[PDB]
Amino acid sequence: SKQAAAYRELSLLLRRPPGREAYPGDIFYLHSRLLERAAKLSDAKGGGSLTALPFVETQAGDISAYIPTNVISITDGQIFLQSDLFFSGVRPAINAGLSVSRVGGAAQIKAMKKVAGTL
Amino acid sequence: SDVGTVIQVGDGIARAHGLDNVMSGELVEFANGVMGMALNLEENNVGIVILGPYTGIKEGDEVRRTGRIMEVPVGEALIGRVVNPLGQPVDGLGPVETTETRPIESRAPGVMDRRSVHEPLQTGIKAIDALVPIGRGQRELIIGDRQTGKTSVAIDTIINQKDQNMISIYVAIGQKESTVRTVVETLRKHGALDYTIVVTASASQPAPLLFLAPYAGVAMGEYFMYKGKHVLVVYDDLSKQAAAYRELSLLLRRPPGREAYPGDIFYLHSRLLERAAKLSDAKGGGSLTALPFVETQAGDISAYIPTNVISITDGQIFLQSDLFFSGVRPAINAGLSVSRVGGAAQIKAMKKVAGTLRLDLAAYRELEAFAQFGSDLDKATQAKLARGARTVEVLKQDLHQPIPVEKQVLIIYALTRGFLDDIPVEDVRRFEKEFYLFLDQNGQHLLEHIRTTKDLPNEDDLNKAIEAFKKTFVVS
Amino acid sequence: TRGRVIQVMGPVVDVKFENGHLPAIYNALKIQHKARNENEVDIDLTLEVALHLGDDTVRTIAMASTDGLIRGMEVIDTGAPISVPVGEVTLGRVFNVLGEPIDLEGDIPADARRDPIHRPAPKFEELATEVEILETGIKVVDLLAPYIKGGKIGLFGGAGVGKTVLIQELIHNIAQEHGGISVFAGVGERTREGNDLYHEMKDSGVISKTAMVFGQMNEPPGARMRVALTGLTMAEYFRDEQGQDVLLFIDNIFRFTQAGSEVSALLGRMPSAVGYQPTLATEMGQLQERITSTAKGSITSIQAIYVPADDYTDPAPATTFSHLDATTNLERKLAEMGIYPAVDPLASTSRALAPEIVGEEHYQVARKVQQTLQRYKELQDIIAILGMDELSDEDKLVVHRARRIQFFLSQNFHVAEQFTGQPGSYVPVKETVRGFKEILEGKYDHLPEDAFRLVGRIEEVVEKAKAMGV
Amino acid sequence: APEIVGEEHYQVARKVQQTLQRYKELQDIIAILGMDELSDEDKLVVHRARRIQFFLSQNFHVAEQFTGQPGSYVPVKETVRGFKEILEGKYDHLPEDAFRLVGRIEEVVEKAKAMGV
Ligand SMILES: Nc1ncnc2c1ncn2[C@@H]1O[C@H](COP(=O)(O)OP(=O)(O)OP(=O)(O)O)[C@@H](O)[C@H]1O
Ligand SMILES: [Mg+2]
Repeated sequence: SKQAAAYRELSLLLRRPPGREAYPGDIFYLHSRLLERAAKLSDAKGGGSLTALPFVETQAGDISAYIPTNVISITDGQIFLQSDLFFSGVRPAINAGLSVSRVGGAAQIKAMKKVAGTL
Repeated sequence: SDVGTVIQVGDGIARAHGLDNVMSGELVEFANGVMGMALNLEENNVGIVILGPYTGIKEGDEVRRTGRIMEVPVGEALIGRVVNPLGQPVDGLGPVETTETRPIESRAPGVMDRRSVHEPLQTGIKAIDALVPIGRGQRELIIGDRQTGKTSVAIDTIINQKDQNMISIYVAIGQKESTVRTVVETLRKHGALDYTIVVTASASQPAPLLFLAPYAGVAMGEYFMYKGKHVLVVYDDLSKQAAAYRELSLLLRRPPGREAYPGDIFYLHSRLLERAAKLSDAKGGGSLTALPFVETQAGDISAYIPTNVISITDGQIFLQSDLFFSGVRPAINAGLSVSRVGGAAQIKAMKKVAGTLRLDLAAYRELEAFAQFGSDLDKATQAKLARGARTVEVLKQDLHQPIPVEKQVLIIYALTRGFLDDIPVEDVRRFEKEFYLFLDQNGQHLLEHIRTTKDLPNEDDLNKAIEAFKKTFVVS
Repeated sequence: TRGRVIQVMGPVVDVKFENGHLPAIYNALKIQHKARNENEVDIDLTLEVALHLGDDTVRTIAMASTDGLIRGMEVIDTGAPISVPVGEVTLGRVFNVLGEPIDLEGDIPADARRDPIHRPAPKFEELATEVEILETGIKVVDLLAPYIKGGKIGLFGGAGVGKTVLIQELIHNIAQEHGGISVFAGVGERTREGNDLYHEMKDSGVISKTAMVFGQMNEPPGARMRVALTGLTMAEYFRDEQGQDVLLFIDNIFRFTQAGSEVSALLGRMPSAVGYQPTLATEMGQLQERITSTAKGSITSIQAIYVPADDYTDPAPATTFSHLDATTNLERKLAEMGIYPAVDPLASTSRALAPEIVGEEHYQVARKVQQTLQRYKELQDIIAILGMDELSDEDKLVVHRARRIQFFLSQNFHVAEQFTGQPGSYVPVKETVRGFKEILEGKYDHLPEDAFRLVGRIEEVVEKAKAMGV
Repeated sequence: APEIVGEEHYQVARKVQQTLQRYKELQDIIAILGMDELSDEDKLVVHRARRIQFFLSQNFHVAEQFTGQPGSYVPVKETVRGFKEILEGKYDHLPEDAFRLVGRIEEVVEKAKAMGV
């Protein structure tokens, strides 16, 4: 979010036309350029991997704002953390219902899959 | 040269070509005879704001500069008149014949020029004087919705300020002229006009006069403050001045901010309110008390302008809508109304007695909600509720009839001690006036002692006189 | 003088005349054009100056469609604001905003008096102290929510609950017992009301005096804006020149702000508030402030106003509502009961006489009426839940009297004579208070409740009960 | 953090926060369903939550001008001990108002004595 604020400030000083929330037109272009380098190179290339865990800050949990929407449409999953569960005594405060990951079945060891399905 | 030609005219704004030597803030008078304020200089064309009617202005008119900053004439001659924001008479009765002029952009009294408040201001309203005292030099905010009796409170205060030396300047911004005339006649009837000045700008006037009005009023008060006279200034409404400055700002093409007002709102309101202060003994002891008004839609305090003004005021008076509609006059809420400087100006006797009443009122307010829930109650709660009812009855003022402080302390002591238990609720209202008369004709010495000493007199004879009145009073 | 057109921008028009000697703001310019050849179209248009620009250009606003305007066409300036025709000659017909009658019964002669619309409000010198109450001749209005003459009245009533009947009765009474004439200016929907007013007020003859002005939604923004000011100039003529004891009426205020919604589209400038024009308060104030009492003549321009917006916190309803003096409400549920007019105890201000002057009896009666009605409302709530029969005797007597009080509110309107057949009754305010006092005092507790319907005075109630053969 | 403030302090703080959150949702439940449909343990939770939020108020020094009370300076150990005592429900009998605007729990006891409890 601070990266978006810095780019908005540096764009507005340049007199580039604003957008939805005074953000310039290049925000999604910039964040996709950044996040698309993260990958899992094939066996031929060498088998390296560059996994990412970006963080996004949100006021009052309004994850429907412009930047959260952009990042959630760019990412392969989200972990939704709420202060409600945090002060409820359940820590770390992870919302299981709203959290999704689209590599759920492949990125686990077989015993973890077997137990975690029933869990 | 000092003469330039106008090249644009629209909705109170005009540009001019020439005017090399013009100073920012100068007053420029057109060939029509109306004058304007030069807000902005530019490389070639000065930007002029027009105070008066702009319809007569044309392109090609020649505008001249007066040679002075914005000035409001002042003097003792103005007392008892009605004037525009700019010092021009709007009531006949010949010219003003003022002594001197004062600019509207004076610097406020800085730190170490002031002193803590020590002199009270008697509004004559039992509730305001007792529970939420106000002192000379304390800026008290009055918030309420329309049809809640605010102007009644202001007029009651101005009327009561008769014996005490208090030059009271009353300003109405954008208000309906019929109400202004009614208020002027009301003041004349009660003989409060000889020591008061009324300056007003109505809704029909252009915005520049509306935004200039309150500054001109406080500049009027400043002259009397400097000589050492105590001054009281009442604003009929600040919110409408904010709307007028919103008009002027957005017509000048300045980007808005939160809600719709520009960012200069806090500067505009704070600069106006900061000039009212209690000067120290070294300066001369002059005091300026301000009672600004703001309109809250649907009685919500959480808003831009209301909280913005609350950040400047030294206290708040909250007038409850539905309480006013129920029949309680005037309307005020115990919980939300507070005075920071209260208690340092109120006289000793009031602190001696009245202090217990506020806690009783608030506790009754909440116990009222619980009792509304509760059909069946124990005796102590019933006594508390009955006492609360009696206190609510005593706190109801009569319009345009402020009560002197000594009667207030006597009646409030009579209530607090609890002699009124026998007297029925309805009988209490008549009891109050009969007690007033009985004290006036017979019990002079107590009133004189309270007037001079400022302290409660000997309790035994005081209770004896109260009991004698209880003897004379007949229950319905 | 003469100036040529240079620019056109549709509704805002923005015709940039190039001229020798400019006309002042609000001045009127008239365009006359003929079809010289097949392509060109003849047009006759009037425009109002609103803004000066650099060099000679003067921005304007057109009151009609600008299709066919061509750069270079000559324009003539009249010399004064758009001149409404006003006076005795103009009484008794329906006008457009500019001043021509829409109905082709007759044409106003050129010799008639014509006055400019835009005039400054009356100075502070000429105003008068206002304490008096205008008499309406309607029992509920004279008992619960009297009207201060010279002040704006609000009536929040849905269409079809009696708005037309109420305003017809008001104008008929004000022309029968007073010297006042009325003026109506609508902006919304269809004027079927024209024939109802034609019937009753032409039988009365007041139609010959009421000079209605109409420009409705189909019109461009400029006319929809200036219609109310034409209506006000109609009253201004009477108050200034005639100076009769004509406490006239004008029947629309908020409709100017409903047009102001379109004036926001007329501006073409920096937005403010919720899309509204910056000058909302000033623009409305300029209209509202011209309605005053005066010492020049006994003319109070008291106006009854309907607010279609009916949303509390919106900036335009709030700004209009700040100017209102008295309020009234018409509700359909009360119309169901057959009690007409369907006005409820809601009130505002109107304390200039009672209890300010003396007004003791009137004020105490009104307070007791409202208290009894609210007590009856809560008792009615209790009755449905558990049953009336279990109520105590002293509490039952309250409902007993409340029924009579509720039913007495009905008034047999004069205008209803052509449907109901009742001749109609007019009541003085003092008579209303004096007669109703006995009802609260229980002078007629024994009389049947049904007698207390559609009668002017308490003796009429007694005689109706007698006629029922008690 | 447990190491910085000590185990007992951290546990008391977190139990207080948990109870206050539970009450923060119970108030909504009460508004929709009523105050009579709550369970016995829910009644106990609300009972202690009220006292806990009340005890957090303190008589101040500068407020002696505004209201005329002396004022108090409360050590941390007294705070944790009092909060533990109320959390364990040792003061079930005391009324809620006795916990209002007091420095130390002994002042709570004194105020309840003044109430006539
Ligand atoms: N304390 C009171 N007792 C009796 N009548 C009152 C009282 N206060 C107000 N009124 C009546 O109600 C009216 C309300 O007028 P007022 O100007 O005070 O209204 P407001 O909407 O509260 O204020 P403002 O017009 O300054 O915004 C008064 O003119 C008066 O008739
Ligand atoms: Mg007022």
